[PDB]
Amino acid sequence: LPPKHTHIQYCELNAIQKKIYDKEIQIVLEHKRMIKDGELPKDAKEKSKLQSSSSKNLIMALRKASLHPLLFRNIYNDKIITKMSDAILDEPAYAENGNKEYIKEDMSYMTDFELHKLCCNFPNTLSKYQLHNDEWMQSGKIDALKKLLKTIIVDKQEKVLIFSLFTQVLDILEMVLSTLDYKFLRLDGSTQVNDRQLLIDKFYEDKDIPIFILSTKAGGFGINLVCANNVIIFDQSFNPHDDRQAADRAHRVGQTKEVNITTLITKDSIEEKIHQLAKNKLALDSYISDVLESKVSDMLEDIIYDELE
Repeated sequence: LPPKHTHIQYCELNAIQKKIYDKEIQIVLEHKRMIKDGELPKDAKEKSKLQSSSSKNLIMALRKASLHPLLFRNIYNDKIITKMSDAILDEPAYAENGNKEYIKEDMSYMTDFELHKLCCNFPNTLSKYQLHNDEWMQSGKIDALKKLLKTIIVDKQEKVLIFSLFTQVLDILEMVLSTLDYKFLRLDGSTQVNDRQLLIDKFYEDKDIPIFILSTKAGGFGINLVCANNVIIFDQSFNPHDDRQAADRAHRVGQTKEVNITTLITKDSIEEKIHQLAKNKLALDSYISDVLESKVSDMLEDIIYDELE
């Protein structure tokens, strides 16, 4: 088995991401001061936000902001969904009845990219609200990915596996790869077990498909992808065993080339803390057929808080 090599590629928060990240860090501050002194936000909207805020979902929001703005609702602002909600009723599944404060409440909890896909599934009423300015390209991790993919695919003429812990990220990447004119296949935990083979075979047979995008949990499916010798970890796991398992879809018996593995890490972000503190372990439910636990989330929130103030 030829050697594997792991690398870190640092990314920056673009302007849109910086704004989103800073908002979350502000909530972290307001939450952390409540947690230890009882101080509440004098602004009404900010105070009520804390009732549903925990270390778990704040750490989750910071992780998503390190990945992609379209994991959040900002383009489809309150004024925007109000018009889409009034608008969607004219669709047949909804013409008989859609309560308006019901569809709009549903929309208020969706992300910009989910709302984009909603407009792409009900065009006759919402197509005018679709994203059509390459907003899925606007992320520091996509900037980094586009550079790395050009090296692998154009300069090296090789294939690559891309892993993410977030199916929402995989959805966004599908539009990114289409914009970049790279053919791809996809296999995640929702893929029917029988349907896996057709996808894999296609990957092996078609030299013009450079990219396979997968959930990191597919690292555990015992699939063999040695026709690729590059692996991109779009977002790392807090358990390094998972990212090693993912990389070993390529780095395994039958592989004839050295395998190069690159983990994308946003600088000045929680991803740096996760890289430092990740701990290698085996699972207890291994005998059975990404939210971090409370203690871990508490520790990450504390570190972020201490390094600010």
